Amino acid sequence: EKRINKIRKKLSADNATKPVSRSGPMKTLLVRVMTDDLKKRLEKRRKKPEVMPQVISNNAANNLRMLLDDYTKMKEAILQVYWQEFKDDHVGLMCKFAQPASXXXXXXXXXXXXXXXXXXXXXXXXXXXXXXXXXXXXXXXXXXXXXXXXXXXXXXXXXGKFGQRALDFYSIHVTKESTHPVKPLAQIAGNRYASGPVGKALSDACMGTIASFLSKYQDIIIEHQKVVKGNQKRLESLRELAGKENLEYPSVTLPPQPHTKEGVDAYNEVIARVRMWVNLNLWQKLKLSRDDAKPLLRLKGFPSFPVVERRENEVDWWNTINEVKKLIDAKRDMGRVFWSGVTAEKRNTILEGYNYLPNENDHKKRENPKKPAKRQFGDLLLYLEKKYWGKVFDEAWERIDKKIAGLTSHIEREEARNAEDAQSKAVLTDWLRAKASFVLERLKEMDEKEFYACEIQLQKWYGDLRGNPFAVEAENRVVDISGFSIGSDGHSIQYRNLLAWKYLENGKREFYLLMNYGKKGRIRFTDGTDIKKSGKWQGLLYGGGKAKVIDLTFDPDDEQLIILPLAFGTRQGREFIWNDLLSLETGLIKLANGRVIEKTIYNKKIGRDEPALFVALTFERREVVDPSNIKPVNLIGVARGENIPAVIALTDPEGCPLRIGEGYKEKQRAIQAAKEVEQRRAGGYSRKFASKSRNLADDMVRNSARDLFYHAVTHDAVLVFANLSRGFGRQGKRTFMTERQYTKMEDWLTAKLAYEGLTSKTYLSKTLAQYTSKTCSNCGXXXXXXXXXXXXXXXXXXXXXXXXXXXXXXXXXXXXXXXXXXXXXXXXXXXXXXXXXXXXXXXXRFSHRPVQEQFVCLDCGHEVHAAEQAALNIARSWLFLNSNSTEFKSYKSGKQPFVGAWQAFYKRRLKEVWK
DNA sequence: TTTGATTTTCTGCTGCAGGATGAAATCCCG
DNA sequence: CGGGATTTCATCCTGCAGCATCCC
RNA sequence: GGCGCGUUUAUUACUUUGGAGCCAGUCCCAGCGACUAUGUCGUAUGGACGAAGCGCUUAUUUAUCGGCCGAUAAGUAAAACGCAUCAAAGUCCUGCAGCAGAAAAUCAAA
Repeated sequence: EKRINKIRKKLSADNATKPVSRSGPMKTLLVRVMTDDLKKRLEKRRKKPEVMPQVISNNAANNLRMLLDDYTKMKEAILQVYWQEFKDDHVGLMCKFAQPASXXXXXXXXXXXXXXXXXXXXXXXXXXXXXXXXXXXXXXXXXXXXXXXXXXXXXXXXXGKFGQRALDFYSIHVTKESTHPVKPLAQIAGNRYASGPVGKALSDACMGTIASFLSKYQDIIIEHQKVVKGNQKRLESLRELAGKENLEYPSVTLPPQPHTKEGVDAYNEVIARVRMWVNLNLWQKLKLSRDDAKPLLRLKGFPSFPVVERRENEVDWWNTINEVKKLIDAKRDMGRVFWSGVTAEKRNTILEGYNYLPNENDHKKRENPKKPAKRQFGDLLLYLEKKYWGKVFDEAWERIDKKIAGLTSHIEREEARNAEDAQSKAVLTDWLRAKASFVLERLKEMDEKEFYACEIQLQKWYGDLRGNPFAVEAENRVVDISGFSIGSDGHSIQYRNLLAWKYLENGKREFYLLMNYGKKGRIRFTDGTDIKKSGKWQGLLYGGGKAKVIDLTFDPDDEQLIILPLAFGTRQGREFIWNDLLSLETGLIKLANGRVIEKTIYNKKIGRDEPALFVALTFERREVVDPSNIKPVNLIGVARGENIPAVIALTDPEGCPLRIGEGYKEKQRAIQAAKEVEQRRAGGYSRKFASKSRNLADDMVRNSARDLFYHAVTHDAVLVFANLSRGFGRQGKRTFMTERQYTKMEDWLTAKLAYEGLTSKTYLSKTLAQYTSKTCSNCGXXXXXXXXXXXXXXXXXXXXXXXXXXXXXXXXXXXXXXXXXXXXXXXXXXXXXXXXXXXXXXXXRFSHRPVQEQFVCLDCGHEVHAAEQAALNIARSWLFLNSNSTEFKSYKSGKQPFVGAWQAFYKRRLKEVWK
């Protein structure tokens, strides 16, 4: 009773079905074409299939490769010419891609004391359902709907929604008029593609991508206006130099609002320089806290133009290895007159301070631990100092150029046969940087001028040599199918695709995807009704509005007609190709859009080099259950977390009364431990588990979304989440992005409660998360006041004591927090409260949640898991928001704040109905 | 011993923003 | 004189929302 | 960690997550550690090598044995069958940015 396809047949077999209004919910397949090895994987099983299915017919793959290459070159040439358009008129391109308005009418005016920005912003009140007053400016009414007052009512210069088809792409480049000199069908593709589906699909993809860039760039210009004003306010550190009278000036003038992309890098170099000076002279040398000398903020988030402005720094490996070796052997003989030179102490000071001698690597972890291959050279230098400082440098050079020529004769014999050693590259680069930072120390003590150019050259070469043998080439190539629809003529396929299903021998189909992108016909059709056991070839082409099947006559030929067979499981077919409830060839599910994706899948025998051809048809629903369900006895309190996500508590609607996804953080920390082991040695990633973390995350998210939906439907529930303000995370030092999934569970539960009919108003509500998961279920803290005294506090009611066990190690330490209080209190108490912060010990012991699993109240004396008690309050906070009793009227009229109103609601209900 | 602040090279995962194109109207060519 | 390939065109949503929640 | 069977997820073979089965050794090159230090000995850290179900049939091959066969321990070669071995999930694309991981430099701090 646990499956997700039993709950949907419980939902859609209880209440009625309504057609959708304007659009529907969208799903999609992700199937794979039978390339070749999907036929090898069938003649290796025990039980062999009866009919060997089909493959790509060896000339469909050639045409598909030609189409994908020509499509990617066309899309790149269009984004090139619009990049050269965008680099001249930012506001010109922004005003070009604005939108049409719609088909409105005669609106008002507002030219009186209001224009636009950088041209006569009128006004109207269209949507009279609830919220009206959309601006809708003009000059083709560019819907300039914006402004949030704050400083001044500044409506946006271009629109609020950039659009896809605002440009009318197909009167420019593609058509045979329009002397704009870059026509991608007549120049690059070679005039052999139809100007029907290719031009419109290329319009779809290129205008979608440039509208994405512009609609991000507008918001980023506004946010940098705020951040540049805030950065100009934080040049009160120019006061802090005379506030301490010991620092002269940082001497850096901030450029204005940058607008381009290189202005951002210049302004960020200036903010980086002032931030480096602030950390060097005001957080360490004078020991100020961070909120006394606030740092300058960096301009983050500037979007670049999509495909034209990638990085492309690709270099070979062996040329940079020989370059590093040339730079090292150029400075050898001047590197002898320094190390056989200066003193007996300055050589020891350079060895000691610049991290050469082994500081503490002697802790045998049940052999000594490994060294970072700069201190191996320190051990060798110490031993060759002991047994043997003039002739030591020659004696410690020959045992490195035998460890470099020993490694470089191990790569070059194990790279140029078949394999990649993948660790003996990283140890060669580590040893070359150690020998580099050993030769160059004549420069970093004698004259520091040409050191930093040589140091930035060695840093660029080390970066190339460490990362570049692990970069991925071969980005994904894709070609759009923009719909299946019979045109205005009676029998002609617009957009030139189908979904074939050639009939097989017994009764079954084979589900091909015919593309016909050549500049001819070769696919035509009349109609069909019989199931004759051969190539009936039926088709599904949406004649007009209603769906239809046809019968289709064509010969598989070597001039067009890319015929891809599909290979999907029985589960994808049972869901949405031949489903019993929403049947195709009737109209309840319509197809909308297809692709052909050639992306990289990891093959088990070799590395990741295996491009396979996915298809990904996108399906829209058109039958949807109507809401006549209320779910009374409901109040399921989902209360999300990170150590154990989505802990559940169920309760009756008066208030009176599971650990879904139990072991998840341990698996993710083990996968990150495996990546951090294969990153310390062997500098890259070993790209097998470069897609393990997202796959495990999606498996847990969709399994727990199934479990929440099952517990919502069967126990007749209304899921009450907590308003975690989408995009919530720890965002600290050791948070990997996979463990940041409080938004994705709500997203998947909504996107499975949008499909199968409902909305986010009948099985998914949301309460406030303010002061939940902090109040005990028999008590009511917020303000830990140590105003009362250092022998005791008074807590809520009654009193308390002291005598503690305060644990705040950050090494291996603790206290007792009575002796600590006395030592930081002496015999004055109040003066110690004014000077020192003794509240840290109070909030280290007397705080709730001592270990980050449990929970102890301060007036109850209670102990519950703080997740099965974070859930019985989320369900009791939604029953406080929308239940107008007495104490929701208060905090709404403004008598009491939220904490006092909620505790006066709780301690009124916790004795009456245990709510 | 370990962490502040800049910087060089790679990677993955989430979080936004475009989307999920049919109907009609010309026009050329056998 | 129709068949079939090009070439234009154009759509729509309101909804209200308050200072912790995650974890260290 | 590696290698394979594969069942349930109410016409097919995809992408995955779980449970169960079988192997995890050799200093050949390297890494790393100790030193009796331009190398010797250890350590399986990476490459390269080999290890990777069982059982019932049938054609064989080695050896025992009952007077040209036939039963046996073991291997080869072939197809079907049973067991170990059982449950779940899928909404994509393009484009950026943001975080986080990783070393490696430079200036400093406790």
